[PDB]
Amino acid sequence: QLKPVDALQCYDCHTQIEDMHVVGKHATVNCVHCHDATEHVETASARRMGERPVTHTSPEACASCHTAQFNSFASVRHESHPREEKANPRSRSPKFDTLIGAHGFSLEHAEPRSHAFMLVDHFIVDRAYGGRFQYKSWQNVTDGLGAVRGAWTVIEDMDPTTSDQRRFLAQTATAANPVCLNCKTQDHILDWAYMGDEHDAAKWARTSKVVDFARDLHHPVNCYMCHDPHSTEPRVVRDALIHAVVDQGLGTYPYDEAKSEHVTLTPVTFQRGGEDFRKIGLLNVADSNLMCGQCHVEYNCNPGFQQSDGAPVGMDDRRTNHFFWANVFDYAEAAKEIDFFDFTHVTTGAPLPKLQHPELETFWGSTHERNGVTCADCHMPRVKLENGKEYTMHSPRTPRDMMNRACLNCHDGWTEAEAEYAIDYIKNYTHGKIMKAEFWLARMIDLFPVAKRAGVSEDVLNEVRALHYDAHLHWEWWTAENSVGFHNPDQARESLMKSITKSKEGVGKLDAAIDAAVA
Amino acid sequence: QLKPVDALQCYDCHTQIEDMHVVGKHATVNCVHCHDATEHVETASARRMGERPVTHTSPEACASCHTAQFNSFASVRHESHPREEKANPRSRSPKFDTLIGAHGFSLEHAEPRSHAFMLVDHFIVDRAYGGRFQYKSWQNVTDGLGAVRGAWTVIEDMDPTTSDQRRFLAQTATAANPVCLNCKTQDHILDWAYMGDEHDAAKWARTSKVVDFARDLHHPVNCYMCHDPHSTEPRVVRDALIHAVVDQGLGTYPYDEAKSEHVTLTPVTFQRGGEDFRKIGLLNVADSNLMCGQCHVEYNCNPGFQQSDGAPVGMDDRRTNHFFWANVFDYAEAAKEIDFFDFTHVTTGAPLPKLQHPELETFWGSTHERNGVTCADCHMPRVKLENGKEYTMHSPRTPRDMMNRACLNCHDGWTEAEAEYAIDYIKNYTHGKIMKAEFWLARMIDLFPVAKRAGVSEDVLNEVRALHYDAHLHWEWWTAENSVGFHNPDQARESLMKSITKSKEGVGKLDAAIDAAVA
Amino acid sequence: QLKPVDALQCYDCHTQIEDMHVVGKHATVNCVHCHDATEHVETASARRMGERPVTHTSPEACASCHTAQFNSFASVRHESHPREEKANPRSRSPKFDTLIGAHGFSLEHAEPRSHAFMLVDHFIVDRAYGGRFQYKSWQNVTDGLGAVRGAWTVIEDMDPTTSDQRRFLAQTATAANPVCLNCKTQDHILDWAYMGDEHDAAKWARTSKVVDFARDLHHPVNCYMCHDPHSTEPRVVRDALIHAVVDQGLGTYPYDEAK
Ligand code: HEC
Ligand code: HEC
Ligand code: HEC
Ligand code: HEC
Ligand code: HEC
Ligand code: HEC
Ligand code: HEC
Ligand code: HEC
Ligand code: HEC
Ligand code: HEC
Ligand code: HEC
Ligand code: HEC
Ligand code: HEC
Ligand code: HEC
Ligand SMILES: O=S([O-])[O-]
Ligand SMILES: O=S([O-])[O-]
Ligand SMILES: [Ca+2]
Ligand SMILES: [Ca+2]
Ligand SMILES: [Co+2]
Ligand SMILES: [Co+2]
Ligand SMILES: [Co+2]
Ligand SMILES: [Co+2]
Ligand SMILES: [Co+2]
Repeated sequence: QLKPVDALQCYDCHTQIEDMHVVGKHATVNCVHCHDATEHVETASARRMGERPVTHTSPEACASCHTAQFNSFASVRHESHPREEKANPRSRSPKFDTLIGAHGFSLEHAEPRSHAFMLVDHFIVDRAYGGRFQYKSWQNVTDGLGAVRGAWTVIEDMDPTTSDQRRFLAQTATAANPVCLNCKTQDHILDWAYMGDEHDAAKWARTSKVVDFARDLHHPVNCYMCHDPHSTEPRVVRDALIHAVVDQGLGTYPYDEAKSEHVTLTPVTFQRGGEDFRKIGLLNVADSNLMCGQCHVEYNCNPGFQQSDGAPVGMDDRRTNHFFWANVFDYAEAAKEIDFFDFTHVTTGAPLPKLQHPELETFWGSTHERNGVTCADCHMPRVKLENGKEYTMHSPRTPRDMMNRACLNCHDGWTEAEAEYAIDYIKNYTHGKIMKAEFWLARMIDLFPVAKRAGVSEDVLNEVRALHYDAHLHWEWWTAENSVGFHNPDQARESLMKSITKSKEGVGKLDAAIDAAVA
Repeated sequence: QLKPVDALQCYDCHTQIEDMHVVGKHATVNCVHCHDATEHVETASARRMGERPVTHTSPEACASCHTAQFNSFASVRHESHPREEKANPRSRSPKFDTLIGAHGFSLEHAEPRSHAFMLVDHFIVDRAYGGRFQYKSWQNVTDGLGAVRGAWTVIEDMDPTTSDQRRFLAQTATAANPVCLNCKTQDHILDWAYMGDEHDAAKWARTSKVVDFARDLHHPVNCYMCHDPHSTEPRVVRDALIHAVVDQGLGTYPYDEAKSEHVTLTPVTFQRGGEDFRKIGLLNVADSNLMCGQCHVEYNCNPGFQQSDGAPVGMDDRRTNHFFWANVFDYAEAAKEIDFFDFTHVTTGAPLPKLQHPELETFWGSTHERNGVTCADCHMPRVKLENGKEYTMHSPRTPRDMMNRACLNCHDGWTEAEAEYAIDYIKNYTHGKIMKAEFWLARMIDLFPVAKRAGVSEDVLNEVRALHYDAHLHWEWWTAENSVGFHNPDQARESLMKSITKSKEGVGKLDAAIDAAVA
Repeated sequence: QLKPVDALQCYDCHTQIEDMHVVGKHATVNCVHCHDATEHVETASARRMGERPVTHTSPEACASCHTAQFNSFASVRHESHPREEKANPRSRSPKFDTLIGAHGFSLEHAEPRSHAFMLVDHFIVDRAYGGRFQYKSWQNVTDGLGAVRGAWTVIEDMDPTTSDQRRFLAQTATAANPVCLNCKTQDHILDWAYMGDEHDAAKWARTSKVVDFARDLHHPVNCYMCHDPHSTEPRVVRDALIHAVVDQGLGTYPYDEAK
């Protein structure tokens, strides 16, 4: 078993760690729990690392003293439908194949499931690695603890001998790139420079061969993503978040300057060979909006194209690791500020944004957010125990499972059935609007080939392409966002109605132009 | 009540029956349980039947001594959604109406329900008899025991005075023909020659007036379909199965020669007037894959057309009673070996196969099949009794109802929730691919009229018709097959990805040709 | 918070502990979790204790690293009928009043309930302290966690000004004595010589005024009754059990020599 190391001896070189360690709730916790540094200590200097110490990045490294949190972390909600495709009449976006066209998400876009699986599902989804990585067995799909212990215990590589991205199954894509992994794992936290910049000290960067990167990575949503392992203090580690909030001065709540004062990120930079290498953002309070917003946001983590000139924007460019940090109504402008779009629709020829789970930016300005509610209040409350220390659950999930804690504690005039009914009322209403936005956008899209083939002018096409951008944005936001309007029902409603209005305008212009063209 | 007959007196003429009867577990069971042969005995010769003895073909004939099995046989799973149409966003094939076009299945293709109803549902489905046969009352839909006792106790004929197939309701078809009945009933087992050939001794054949045939038939999935009534030994009786396995030497497991040695059918032929009339296939072991594969397979039981010359293939031809006996990847070649296709798609003009429930041929080569699992292991296990003789259940149904017996006995590291989750993971994943295969195939189909009307060449159309055959096959297999991928998830995945690839190729060729044509 | 102490400094005078500590699964666990020894360290020599260091005996001292086991330890089984008298047709011994006569158990012998309550129940049962100690409230009967955290947070002394064993209610007995406590708590583990012999180093002994001893005791069935806190290894601490196994020569399984 473990033998404690002489922390003082570490502290002589590791002065920032000493400052954080000696003062927090891990003061008595020895380095050997998370680091094997014997050869390091024998070989390091004040400036050279010497032999690289091992850092244990498994969530299980925390389990020896925080079993309750680890067990909850690893737990699996079976009722979260697994590997359920959204392009599906039983799911979020029945017309998705028309709307997203040749985009990578057309190869597969499943609904989310439990956190334990995030890195595995990233590796094995059909859009990510050409089908290179597969569960070793269909039995393994249930194994949340296994996944937490390491992806490669439950999945395997169809060709360990090659590192190129290619299709191993016909209907897959190779959309993954190294930026993705930042929202699946932070095993690479010491191997990745801030933003994924190429860096002397970084094994991995935005431009790495993702298949090689993938093989170096094991655990989902590491515990230290939200808790500093040295001081225990709440933090974020996600580079693009710290970039938005601190570097670009946008604030933790970019729409609330007073709240951004009350909730803060304090950057801490770590160097390698005396140059800035990595950063964390220490939270002044444990605001889970920011912890969860490391991932549950709209982002670029993919190549794209410039709005100005159509030029590709490849992984070398920092824009491929970017948090827009903007609500649905400000998003188009935020994408313009970085001169960026994701894809050209294969049918309409319209430059389009690709929207991914903007839960936090939807949550901003909602009644609940305005009243200081955070994600964890509804998705990751404390357990309730008649006779025990009530720790925080650590696998976030629908409040439906825990309504007394999630809703009924603040809404005590309501029964569980009532609080669910209120949920369903909003989701149903919103879902309805998403289906209509789909109907109209699909109708618009489907009219494009008719227009083109009828000889409708580029001028008209171009005007409908401009409409498509907003029609798309104000639709996809909502199939991307996983609350089906619950997080911000009035915003979902305005925005989806805007999508519809844009689409109907687009359809009207195409219909008129086709009509004139044919006559 | 019954008076036993002198079996010895029967045995003098019935030497094959004697051999089977005296040696098995029915040695003490008198003929009068299943036959009323008094006038027969008085009138028969060594060669002429004389007066025809009555054979009791009701499953209830077995109930006097096998109540437990009969009751289970007659039971109704209420949770199997009844008369649920597959061409339906809530079911298997939302785009089915586009994909199947004018095919008979477009009038109705409901999901399966409990075995007790199979003959009734065959009679009354909208595609079968033009709506001629109807439940006497909508109350009767629940009556599984009634159906087992005789179809005509719960259903009725809208016009007993005529025997022609015609529509009694506007949106029905008259797809039924006599071959169908072989997978619904074997009441006609002594009235139908092997293969349904016209025969002096057969009242009924492939070419009979199906409405007259229908009225002669009463009970579903007769007990003796899987058990020889004389010896009790496991068997099959379905002619096209015995044809594939024995006559054509394909083996019980055509993809496993060693397994086909270990599991065997021994033909037994019965003559009439000294010529071969009917056959059964005695199983050496009670392998329910073969018992269930009498019906849960892909087959021809319908007229079609020749691939070579488009000529009709009518009921007179043996190909209209055929088991393809091939997996999805070998099916196209197997249909070519018999120079056959089912229908021309009304929109595309493509010759197409029509696929029906290929559960067994999907099951072949699956992990479970490879490990010697059989259908009944998951769908028809033994009951579990703390204090009773544990007989086999006899109404097959989803293992979800009986997970401890179906899954958890072999998978003891799993909870019920886990084993269901693994099921759902595969069905969800597969369903997703079926929806995309539908999207693409429908898009291909819908483009055909645009191509044709734009003046695209027959050469291009013909090339997309060739793609349609495979696009169709690798789609319909999976909406036809009722496990939604569970029976062979890797095969479903490869095949559905092939369907998609073919469709996308088809769409690409039509788009290019239309574009060139218009310019 | 806690600031670790230099354990190597401790080892300089605590070889017996070092030998247990450095070898086991608590090698990395600092003494400060369970001891306050700052003044001890300032004043001690190898031959002189100096200031007595504090030893934290709360099961909650272990909950910062073993919350799951602690929470389970504190849990209450509501189905275990509480305060159910055995001399009772609904219980174990309907004729117990005749059978036991004037024995102290005649004043109350309830069925056992959850471990969390064992010290509390010992203090408040009618046969033990003459009704001296009582739940502060009948509401307190549910509070397993409060009981684990300290008996005196949920129960109270009817007369803190006197130490004598006497009846406070007419049908009570004063059967409690210091030996009882050994099966309720080991808070007194450093204050009680083996067997409860009078001893210069022992505050408490078999012959102590049980009411004063009661007041010094807080936690039920301490985590360290079964687990050595320094090595983590399984152990027993109960003197009479060691005495039976070792001193009486009976072995761990007196009816099975091989075992
Ligand atoms: C024992 C050797 C531990 C290891 C391994 C880990 N933690 Fe820990 N942690 C430990 C103690 C004794 C405490 C203090 C308990 C107390 O409340 O006094 C903690 C505290 C934390 C906290 C909470 C801080 C708070 O504000 O309440 C967190 C968030 C925490 N520890 C996180 C954590 C992580 C992520 C770990 C793996 C990297 C981890 N701990 C390991 C003891 C030990
Ligand atoms: C943080 C800003 C993320 C980045 C970078 C990537 N993903 Fe992601 N992903 C994120 C969240 C919050 C969720 C749950 C919400 C949702 O839309 O499902 C996901 C989900 C996935 C999943 C599972 C569901 C699915 O789409 O099938 C997969 C397979 C996945 N993400 C893959 C993936 C890829 C390939 C990425 C780089 C191109 C990528 N993710 C980046 C958060 C973030
Ligand atoms: C961000 C998505 C987190 C992940 C990753 C981990 N934890 Fe966490 N933890 C998180 C929150 C929002 C809270 C509540 C904070 C508050 O003040 O309300 C916690 C709390 C803890 C604690 C403190 C005791 C408790 O409330 O349970 C500990 C010891 C802790 N977390 C440990 C821990 C472990 C071991 C993790 C990996 C298994 C882990 N956390 C990840 C948010 C997040
Ligand atoms: C990046 C490391 C993330 C952090 C931080 C948070 N979430 Fe997450 N979440 C993430 C992904 C990639 C997924 C998809 C996982 C998959 O394999 O499909 C999810 C999923 C969820 C869900 C759905 C859970 C379910 O049962 O379906 C919820 C409700 C959720 N996430 C909420 C959530 C909360 C509240 C967070 C802060 C406490 C949080 N997540 C952080 C990625 C990441
Ligand atoms: C309470 C007012 C909530 C707040 C705070 C957050 N979410 Fe939420 N979320 C809530 C509901 C009622 C639902 C619908 C769930 C249902 O069972 O119908 C959701 C949904 C999600 C999901 C998808 C979960 C699922 O359907 O299984 C995710 C991934 C999610 N929410 C994330 C999330 C984030 C990241 C939050 C902070 C930005 C957040 N939620 C807050 C209710 C509430
Ligand atoms: C009583 C007069 C019976 C009639 C009518 C039927 N069966 Fe029978 N069966 C009967 C007996 C006494 C036995 C032997 C019981 C034993 O285990 O010794 C059987 C056996 C069977 C078997 C099982 C053979 C085996 O391998 O275990 C089967 C499959 C069977 N019987 C089928 C069956 C059918 C389909 C019937 C209606 C046609 C039928 N039995 C009627 C007694 C009687
Ligand atoms: C054995 C090779 C069969 C032949 C010949 C016929 N059917 Fe069938 N049928 C078979 C199975 C294994 C099933 C269940 C699987 C499924 O696809 O549902 C069925 C089902 C039916 C049903 C009920 C569901 C429905 O389609 O509405 C009907 C009404 C039905 N079959 C009718 C039918 C007709 C009209 C046939 C001759 C054209 C026919 N069946 C033949 C197995 C077999
Ligand atoms: C094929 C689809 C079958 C139908 C039709 C009938 N039975 Fe069956 N039966 C079948 C199997 C797969 C088994 C188990 C065989 C094995 O060795 O595991 C059975 C078993 C019986 C038995 C034996 C006792 C038992 O296991 O229950 C009997 C007596 C029996 N079956 C009778 C029976 C009756 C009365 C039927 C019509 C109501 C009937 N079987 C139909 C498969 C099939
Ligand atoms: C021809 C006589 C069949 C035999 C032999 C087997 N099956 Fe069957 N099955 C058949 C039909 C025509 C149907 C459709 C019935 C209807 O009226 O819709 C079915 C249905 C099933 C089902 C679905 C049951 C439900 O609850 O929905 C299952 C699971 C099934 N069949 C399995 C099965 C098994 C395991 C068999 C061998 C033991 C078997 N069937 C034989 C036709 C016939
Ligand atoms: C265990 C490994 C199975 C084997 C062996 C067989 N089937 Fe199956 N089947 C299985 C599952 C998990 C499902 C999905 C059912 C669910 O509830 O999700 C099915 C489905 C069917 C069905 C449709 C039943 C329904 O959804 O109600 C049929 C008609 C069917 N399976 C037939 C069947 C045949 C004929 C088998 C031998 C060739 C066979 N199954 C084996 C699991 C298993
Ligand atoms: C809680 C997990 C502990 C830690 C860490 C340390 N000690 Fe301990 N110690 C603990 C208890 C509960 C007791 C009471 C006796 C028992 O066996 O349970 C003790 C006792 C001591 C003693 C007295 C031993 C004796 O002579 O009777 C000493 C000298 C002692 N402990 C020293 C000590 C040192 C130096 C530690 C850091 C290495 C240390 N303890 C850690 C509980 C716990
Ligand atoms: C963190 C600062 C701890 C304190 C306070 C306590 N324990 Fe502990 N314990 C801790 C660790 C890091 C470990 C090793 C876990 C591992 O994965 O190896 C342990 C282990 C135990 C064990 C079991 C050892 C085994 O055989 O597996 C026991 C029985 C144990 N700890 C008991 C215990 C007690 C009774 C405590 C209060 C006096 C206590 N621990 C405090 C971390 C910490
Ligand atoms: C002395 C410190 C004890 C140790 C060591 C163990 N037990 Fe115990 N147990 C003890 C008491 C004084 C009581 C009565 C508590 C009360 O307040 O009434 C108990 C009770 C039990 C029970 C009953 C719990 C219930 O739900 O009623 C059981 C089942 C029990 N004890 C079992 C048990 C086991 C298995 C032990 C070793 C792990 C154990 N006890 C140790 C005193 C003490
Ligand atoms: C260990 C050898 C013990 C001695 C010394 C004492 N008690 Fe005890 N007690 C012990 C156990 C294992 C149990 C549970 C089994 C049972 O008979 O209940 C108990 C229980 C109690 C209780 C609760 C039930 C009851 O009698 O009301 C009380 C109130 C109690 N014990 C008091 C008590 C007294 C007064 C003691 C000294 C005279 C005493 N206990 C010693 C284990 C042991
Ligand atoms: O692709 S991820 O952002 O769901
Ligand atoms: O039509 S039958 O084969 O379902
Ligand atoms: Ca995006
Ligand atoms: Ca067919
Ligand atoms: Co779902
Ligand atoms: Co998504
Ligand atoms: Co249904
Ligand atoms: Co069907
Ligand atoms: Co009781």
